[PDB]
Amino acid sequence: MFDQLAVFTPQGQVLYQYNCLGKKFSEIQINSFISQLITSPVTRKESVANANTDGFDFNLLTINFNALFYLNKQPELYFVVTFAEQTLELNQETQQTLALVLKLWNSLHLSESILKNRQGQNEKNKHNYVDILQGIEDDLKKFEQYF
Amino acid sequence: SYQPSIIIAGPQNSGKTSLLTLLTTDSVRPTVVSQEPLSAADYDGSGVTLVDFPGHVKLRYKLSDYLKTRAKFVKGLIFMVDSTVDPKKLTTTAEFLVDILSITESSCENGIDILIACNKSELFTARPPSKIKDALESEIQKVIERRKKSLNELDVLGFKFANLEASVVAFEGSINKRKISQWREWIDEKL
Ligand SMILES: Nc1nc2c(ncn2[C@@H]2O[C@H](COP(=O)(O)OP(=O)(O)OP(=O)(O)O)[C@@H](O)[C@H]2O)c(=O)[nH]1
Ligand SMILES: [Mg+2]
Ligand SMILES: [Mg+2]
Repeated sequence: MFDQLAVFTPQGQVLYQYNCLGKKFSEIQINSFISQLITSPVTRKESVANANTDGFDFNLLTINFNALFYLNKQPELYFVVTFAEQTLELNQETQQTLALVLKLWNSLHLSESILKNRQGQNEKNKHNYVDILQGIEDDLKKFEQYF
Repeated sequence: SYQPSIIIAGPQNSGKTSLLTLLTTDSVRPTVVSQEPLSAADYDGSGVTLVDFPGHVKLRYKLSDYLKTRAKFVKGLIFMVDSTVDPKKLTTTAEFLVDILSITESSCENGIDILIACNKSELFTARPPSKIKDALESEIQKVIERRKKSLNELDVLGFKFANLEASVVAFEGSINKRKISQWREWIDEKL
């Protein structure tokens, strides 16, 4: 089993979070990952692209737990799976879990919707603002409901 | 020319992304550590942009670069802190604030007005805003003396907030309890 799943923007706004043991979600764990990533940017050594990733490129860090993540480009989004000490079996489970999440995300055209909602005035709220949860609320609850 | 703007800055964990989220959506939502700035252009139709800058030491240059290009168009800066931090442990926070003031006071004729936004007011160990401000002022004097003694081994600025050209006010708030009326009045003055 893995520990947590999180989807968030480079600005720190959270689109989705999941804790496997039903426990209160730990922002502290995700924040220790992010702050490590800022301090130590990735190199070739952290790269993971194999059959278990469905041809997506991931990166894997150890925070002294493990964090396997994908950085989507359009729009800019982090998808991260956390877990315990590495084994053969757990690096497979996590890698297949993340590739699955992305395929399911992309099947629900969530990335495309976010980009569309940013265009023009039609989705602006009463503060003249485009809220990233604007008009993807129903697609997100469907993403929820496959977990 | 640039669009007028108001800047939200300060240490990690203070509540900057939380405030911009509340101001723009009327809701309190989960956040994590920021790696890039968050902007709201033409806020409430006023022509003014609100921008939240990451607080991580290694990303401070984003705010410095923005002030070098745009300081003449900035209407105010909000310096946010977690009110529960021990007021005898403010060195890193005071270094950040004095580094901001060196730029704001020197890049404009009358400086840039500062709100010290003392967040998390509902927590038991939250300290009063006038005590935080007095503690920061004291620690900034110590930072300046340390830097002067090292240089023998900030001329635009002992140190007192009152002697700055810009105004500096400190008010409590709570984002989680939706209790930020004095901050919203200050913003409405600068818009
Ligand atoms: N108790 C309490 N916690 C708050 C309040 N406002 C924000 N927080 C919490 O403080 C933490 C940090 O808030 P953020 O907005 O992410 O902090 P930030 O200043 O943007 O931090 P960086 O992005 O790292 O620079 C989060 O866990 C928030 O939920 C508040 O009024 N009271
Ligand atoms: Mg932030
Ligand atoms: Mg004065």
